[PDB]
Amino acid sequence: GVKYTCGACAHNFSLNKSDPVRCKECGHRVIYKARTKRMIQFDAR
Amino acid sequence: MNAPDRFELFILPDDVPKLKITPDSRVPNCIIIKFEREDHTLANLLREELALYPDVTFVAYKVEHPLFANFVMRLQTEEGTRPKQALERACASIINKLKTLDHKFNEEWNIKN
Amino acid sequence: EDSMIMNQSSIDRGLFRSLFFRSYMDQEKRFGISIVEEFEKPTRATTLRLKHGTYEKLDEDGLIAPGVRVSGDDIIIGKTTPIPPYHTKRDASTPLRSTENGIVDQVLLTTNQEGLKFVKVRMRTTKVPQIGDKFAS
Amino acid sequence: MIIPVRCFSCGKVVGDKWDAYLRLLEEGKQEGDALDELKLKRYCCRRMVLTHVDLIEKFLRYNPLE
Amino acid sequence: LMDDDPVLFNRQPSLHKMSMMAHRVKVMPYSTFRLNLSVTSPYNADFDG
Amino acid sequence: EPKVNIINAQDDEVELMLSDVNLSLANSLRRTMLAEVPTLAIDLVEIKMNTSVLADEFISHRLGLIPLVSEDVEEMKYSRDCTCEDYCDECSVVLELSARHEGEEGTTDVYSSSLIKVSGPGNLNVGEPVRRDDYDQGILLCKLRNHQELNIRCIAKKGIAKEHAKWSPCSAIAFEYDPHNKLKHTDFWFEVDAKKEWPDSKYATWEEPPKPGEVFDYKAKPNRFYMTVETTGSLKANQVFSRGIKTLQEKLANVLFELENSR
RNA sequence: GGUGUCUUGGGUG
Ligand SMILES: [Mg+2]
Ligand SMILES: [Zn+2]
Ligand SMILES: [Zn+2]
Ligand SMILES: [Zn+2]
Repeated sequence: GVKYTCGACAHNFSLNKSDPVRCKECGHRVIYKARTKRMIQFDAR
Repeated sequence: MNAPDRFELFILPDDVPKLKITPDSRVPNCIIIKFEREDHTLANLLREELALYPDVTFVAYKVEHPLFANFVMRLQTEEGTRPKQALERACASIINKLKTLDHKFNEEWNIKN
Repeated sequence: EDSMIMNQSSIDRGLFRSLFFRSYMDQEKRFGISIVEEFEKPTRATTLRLKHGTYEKLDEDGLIAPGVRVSGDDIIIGKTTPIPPYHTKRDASTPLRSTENGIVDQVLLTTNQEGLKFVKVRMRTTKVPQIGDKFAS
Repeated sequence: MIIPVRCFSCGKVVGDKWDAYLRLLEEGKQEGDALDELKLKRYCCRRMVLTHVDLIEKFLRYNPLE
Repeated sequence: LMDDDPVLFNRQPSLHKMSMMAHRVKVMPYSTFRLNLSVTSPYNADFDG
Repeated sequence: EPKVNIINAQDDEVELMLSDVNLSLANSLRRTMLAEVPTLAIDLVEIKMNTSVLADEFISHRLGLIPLVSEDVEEMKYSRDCTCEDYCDECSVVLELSARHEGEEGTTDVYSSSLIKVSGPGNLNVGEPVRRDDYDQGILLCKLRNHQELNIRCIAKKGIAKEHAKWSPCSAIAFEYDPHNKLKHTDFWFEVDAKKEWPDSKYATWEEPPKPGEVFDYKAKPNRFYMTVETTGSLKANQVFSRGIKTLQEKLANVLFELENSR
């Protein structure tokens, strides 16, 4: 679905709204979403 | 959030003329010129060029507000001369002076090389 | 009278330029046994009293992703509150502040002391000096 | 944070001189002599390099989170 | 709001009747008000915040 | 009647004395070279992956401030005067930056030399970041640690320094006249004596100091101007001077055109 | 189409 990342072991994964909020590799408590896929433009000013 | 665009200083819109001439009726044979999208760079050059002609009696310019990119210029001439004609004469004279300056700079730079 | 002229070119080259970070927080409450709020993108059919901002930026989890430009009044955390005894939900969405622009930086997601879902969304922006900013020696 | 590309006041490029400045300070040259050798003559350009605090070294110490 | 509209302009505290005066509007960029500098005495105002 | 006397001439700077011209002309030339000579600079940045500690617009500001070779920029079109709905190959130059640190020790520095020109209106000699030498590393842009990555596609466009300082071909145009204050345009503040307390101009030996018996002259105007143009490598000093002159010529020609065609 | 209340502390004029 949507990509996440661990806060402790930097593991990338994806959860589907029914698992608890947790990391797979270590089991850490806080996770961060991944950067979007769209392309972002800046004015360089 | 209220900052205008930095290209409105120099890019002339299509509904805005570059130059607009109105006459000053108070004194004879005088005109008021508003230059849009210009600043002191052209104004001071033209003013000090026109100030050295014998037939130009009054010449001045001002930039009423620094946050708006225009200036207004008052130019008077003698009876026979028309201020417009003096303005083309001044423009042509400065063009010739800049061309001569460029030629001499290029020659000097080549010898210096 | 304590005004001061500043070089526009120096501003353009980065003089007195600063980053700004604002973080919004939100969580799900428990009003009973199985009555709780949920982070989810709220569909119009099942929800009522929806905010006037746009919801088209939320992922399937009711959260926006880092890297997305956000304007004022835009929703950055979608949340629904169930209606006590379809169309059985009220919204508890968190909009962006009506004044601030910016770009989402770091959307954190964890659980609180009691195991309910917890979200922090940090926005980022850059403020360039202009007329009316205050400086001192 | 990181050395500015231009001098704020006049716009000379000072961003390509930070490494040479550090190497000059390593070999014993005092700050005025190092700034002289890099041909920074206006005191605006000189204070660009003399007052820089390089904080990116401190920011880089926190582990990449991915 | 347009140029030359009369608007009441005011600084607190309003210690006397000349702390609230009527001005003609001129629309300008930026988010700061503009005052001619000779009227800063009746308002007791300056430009440091 | 105008005359030029070059005193020093290298690639980045030219020091010259200008004579038999009005002060308004010299100041207009200084202003034009500082503000109205077009160059090329990165005006649009596209971030693919930026996992560095620096923010996206921080890096974008730095990239916009990188000098680029602009020798042929006058044969290019302003991105507001092209029929293309989006910048086409002819009114923009596209650059790439890819950087990545592999390994678990050391720091990888991202320099302006790592920018790679991919497209652009060939075979025009625009776009390349300016290198001092063959071995120049360029400007410091960012620093990278383990697994940190930078993948950027920059767009470069034609502009002038009025719009933004990053389009300025010049850093500082030193400019002075009348080293001995013969015209009395200044009036020196002093404590004991104004001649001892004020340093001499670096062009004092180019003009005769006033004699004590001399009286003030009310016919003399400023006639000799000593100015030192410096560049950022984007343009050469002679190129900056000549294109400033040409830009002034074309502004005057625009005025002349409007006057004649308003009749 | 409808964006809640009160105190504590730190500042600006
Ligand atoms: Mg005050
Ligand atoms: Zn983990
Ligand atoms: Zn400088
Ligand atoms: Zn095009």
